[PDB]
Amino acid sequence: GHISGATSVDQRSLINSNVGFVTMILQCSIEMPNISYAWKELKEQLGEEIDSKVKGMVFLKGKLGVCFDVPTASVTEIQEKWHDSRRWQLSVATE
Repeated sequence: GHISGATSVDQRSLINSNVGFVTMILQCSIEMPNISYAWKELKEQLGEEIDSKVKGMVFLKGKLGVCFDVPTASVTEIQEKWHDSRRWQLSVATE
């Protein structure tokens, strides 16, 4: 077991990345010919009232994923309010 990698060797201000927004990463084992594929899965597990609370979701490479930005407060909501699934997995940004 190991989990690290949340820091750099550079800083500008006394909140370089600490709070604001953080991107998340979506993985599927199906082609997403539309973006609704991802949204419906989140809306199944976070409850349907999630679409006031995201920014411009964009398509990952392969077309077998998407990514989007949420506020850091809600970044920490989602991964407690998610259970990894039989095809869908969720990931979070490094910064």
